[PDB]
Amino acid sequence: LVRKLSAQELQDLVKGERKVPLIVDFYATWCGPCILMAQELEMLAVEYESNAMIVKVDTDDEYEFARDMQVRGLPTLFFISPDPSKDAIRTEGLIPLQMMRDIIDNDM
Amino acid sequence: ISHTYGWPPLVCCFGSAQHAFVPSGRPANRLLDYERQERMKDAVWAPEKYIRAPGGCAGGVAIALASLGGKAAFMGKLGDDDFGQAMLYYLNVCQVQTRSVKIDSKRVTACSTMKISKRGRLKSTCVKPCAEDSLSKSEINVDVLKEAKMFYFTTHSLLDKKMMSTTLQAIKISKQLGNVIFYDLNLPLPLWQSLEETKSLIQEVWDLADVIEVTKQELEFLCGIEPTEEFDTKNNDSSKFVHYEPETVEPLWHENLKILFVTNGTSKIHYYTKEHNGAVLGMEDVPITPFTRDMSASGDGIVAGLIRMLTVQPDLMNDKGYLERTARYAIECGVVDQWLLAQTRGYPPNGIRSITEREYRTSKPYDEPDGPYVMKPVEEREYRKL
Amino acid sequence: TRTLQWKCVESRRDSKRLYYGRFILSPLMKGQADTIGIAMRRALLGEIEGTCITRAKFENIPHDYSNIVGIQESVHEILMNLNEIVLKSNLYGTRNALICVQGPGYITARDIILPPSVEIVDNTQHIATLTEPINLCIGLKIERNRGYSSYPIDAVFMPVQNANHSIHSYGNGNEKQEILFIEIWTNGSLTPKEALHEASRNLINLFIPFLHVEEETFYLTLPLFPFHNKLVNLRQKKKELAFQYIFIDQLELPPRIYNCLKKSNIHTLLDLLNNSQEDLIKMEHFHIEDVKKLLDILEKK
Amino acid sequence: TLQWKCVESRRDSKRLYYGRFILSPLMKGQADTIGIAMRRALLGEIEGTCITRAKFENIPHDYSNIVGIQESVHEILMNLNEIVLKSNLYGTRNALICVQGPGYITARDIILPPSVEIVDNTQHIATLTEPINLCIGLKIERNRGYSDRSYPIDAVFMPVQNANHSIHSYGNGNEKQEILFIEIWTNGSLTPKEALHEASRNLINLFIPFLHVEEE
Repeated sequence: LVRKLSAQELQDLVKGERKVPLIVDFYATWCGPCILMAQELEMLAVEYESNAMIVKVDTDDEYEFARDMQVRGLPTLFFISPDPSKDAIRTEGLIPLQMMRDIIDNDM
Repeated sequence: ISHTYGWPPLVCCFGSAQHAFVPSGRPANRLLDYERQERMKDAVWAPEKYIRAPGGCAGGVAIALASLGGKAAFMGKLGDDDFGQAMLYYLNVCQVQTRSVKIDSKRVTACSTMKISKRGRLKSTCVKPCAEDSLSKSEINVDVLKEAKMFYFTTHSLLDKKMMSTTLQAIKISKQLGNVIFYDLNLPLPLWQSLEETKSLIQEVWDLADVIEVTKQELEFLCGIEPTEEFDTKNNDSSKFVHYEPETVEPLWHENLKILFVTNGTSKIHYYTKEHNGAVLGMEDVPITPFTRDMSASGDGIVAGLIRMLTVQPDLMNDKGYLERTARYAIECGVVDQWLLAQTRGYPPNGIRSITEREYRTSKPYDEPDGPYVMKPVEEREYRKL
Repeated sequence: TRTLQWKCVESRRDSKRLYYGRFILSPLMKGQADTIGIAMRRALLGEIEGTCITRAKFENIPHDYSNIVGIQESVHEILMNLNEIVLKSNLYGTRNALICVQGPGYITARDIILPPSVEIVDNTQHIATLTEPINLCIGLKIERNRGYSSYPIDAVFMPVQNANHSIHSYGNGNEKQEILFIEIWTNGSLTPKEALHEASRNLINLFIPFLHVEEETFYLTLPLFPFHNKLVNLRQKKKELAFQYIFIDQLELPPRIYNCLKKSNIHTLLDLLNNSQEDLIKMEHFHIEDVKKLLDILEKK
Repeated sequence: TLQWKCVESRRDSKRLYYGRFILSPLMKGQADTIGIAMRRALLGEIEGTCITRAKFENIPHDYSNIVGIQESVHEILMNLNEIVLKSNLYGTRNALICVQGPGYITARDIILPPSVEIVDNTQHIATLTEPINLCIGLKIERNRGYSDRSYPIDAVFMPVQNANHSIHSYGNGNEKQEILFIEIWTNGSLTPKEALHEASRNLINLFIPFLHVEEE
């Protein structure tokens, strides 16, 4: 299940360690495309039952954290690797499901 | 080759071609008939809080302008990946000129490599920008700028320092070739904090713009006006739609500014010239779904309508009657574009699930055998005495 | 504030099921009032939906032409009384309602047990008269539809009883402006003002389909995605993309050549190929000296 | 879902465009209402551009014929009445014809205001025999169809030459379905597909005002 988290919960989740890639979905209640993105992400979560973790952060609540993550608009996804050396990937806009599968496999 | 230039004049839209991307969203008031809303509440979807987005990206404005019979070319960079090629295909089918689109085999469309810091508070500090942030000055299509009579751009192209220098170069070249500069603010999400940062960032491009379009919320933010009207109240009080006097917008004026447009959605559009100022009432009771609630289709439609009128009669940029006509035309374009987007996207019930408005307004039978609306057996009846 | 204004100049309540409204719209340019008037009239009389009882089920009745002991009216007379009951609802779908009463007394419309989406317009509408303490249970079905159509009930859904409009000259021939009046009669299921707004919305939804993209424009909610999935399928089983999806914008043609091809509505690579070498010369500003350089680009491609 | 498509297109000449369009599926009675409204919008609600006044300079002596010009003054006015134009002009502008001498004066020789364009460059105006200078000032206007020694020109503003609609009805049992066809003829100043779009937008703009609310 896609879980809603605050900025402190995500900090505790990023600083820690995991064996699966982490997807952070910055969203707001007022954005229509963010609702469409929610439908794609729950399909993706079902495909990768335990192979990945999908979390969402409300940018209206956490505008300071959204800004410090260099979120320039909505929808915005962060693909964070469990390998510390690897760098994360920021995607902007409504991207197709296949791109998320490619990001998770090829570079996450 | 000016003998080969046709009509209407070409418009160059400069920036990024994103897919359903919203820069920001601010609380807003729209004109509405609240007697109807109460009567139709069970059948017409409305947001709990009305929040309006200024618009979309430069690509969407080009698509909207091409739909109005205009001539639009998009200047930007896309990757050679499948998503970048799909977006290029979408622009070509929408009859946007993409000869000014640079295809980058080395960069990736809509994906940026960030270096997230795990020492203190989380920071991002982008490392490798996406394809639509890497347009270089050598890649600017000067031929498009020679033909184009208007140059359109938005603040999103000023966020990346490498991309900001390309935007400044394109603007300066366009001014040399006698192009009208249309600056659509569409303030991105980070800039809404630290007004001082916003002023420093946009100051240079602001003075080079002949036409500027801002939302009412953006105008208040740049002028240091704290919102004092109510939001989400069931009335159409004139304090929600106030036409600011020219003295209030004078500090933003500069020598070469021709027109300032202030938008409040399709509800009201204000215009300011050196000599004239005024406002036109509109209509914002359009069908809206959860998939279209940010009203970004209207903003692109409004700006496309303004561009269409300003480019076909460029000598009437100070005629008060034409400005009123231009503002009303923009309102109509925004209403139609918002109305169409609701039909295309539909309602919530690439796994994406949508239903039509006919299905959204279909109630349940209420035929439950335990329920009070069907014929029970003679045992449990309770025949209501007359 | 607005130059063109509309307003209700008279709104009258003749009875619970007879509403009257008159509206004015001015000033209009010559010919616009005629266009609005006929389109509004046709929408009011033919495009506004209503809701009413579509059928009734009786418990112990052989046929709809018999009599019930204790009821002054006959079964056929009951159906006629049900047919005249005016209902209002904004939602679609077959709803069901119930009449479950014990006499003696007067059965009216207020005795109907309605689902939460449906409402009665006139309480006093008469259904039956009970002259004996009997039990009467009648099941009902309710639909919202356009036009007109257990025992079926011949439903006439249209709520607008009549409409009228007039056009009057505004005055001196500055632009030959005109004044439009619209009169609307409804059955109380919606007010004349609401009928005027619904007809306007229905008319817009009838004309706006022409403003969607033409059929078969995009390759077949989000029209961008299906073409992307085609590219993923093409990447596997390396096939390359057909020339119909390749546009001349992606060829390195000189700007003068590009403008000529676009001026002739040649957009894709396949459109360019089907044109011969004599046809391109027929286009203005495109000459024989331009054929070799265009062919060489296509030779190199 | 309700969709439209162009089933036939043709360009007989520079001033004769034909187009046929389909809209389906429609519910009973809808196609007639759409077809009636669209036809009225196509014939008088679409703005066209025409020459409305002509003024012969150089003081041509106010006669019915001019020395050096084969055609009379009235024939020149009739020829100017037939010239097809398109534009986006707001208000009224002036054009000009200034021809040195012998040869054919055509629409190609008209000097046009900014947004005004000529559809058929070969349209004839006057034949000049003698090498006289002819200077004619023109008045150009953009108007809807339903709306000093300068000769008026009674122009008929109709970029859409003709329009018709027909309805086909299909059924399979109780399920009915109707299909709307719309035929459009234009004079080349506008394509039939463009005329279809402008008629729809003009109709929508006519009914938006009923949905307007007022400030309180």
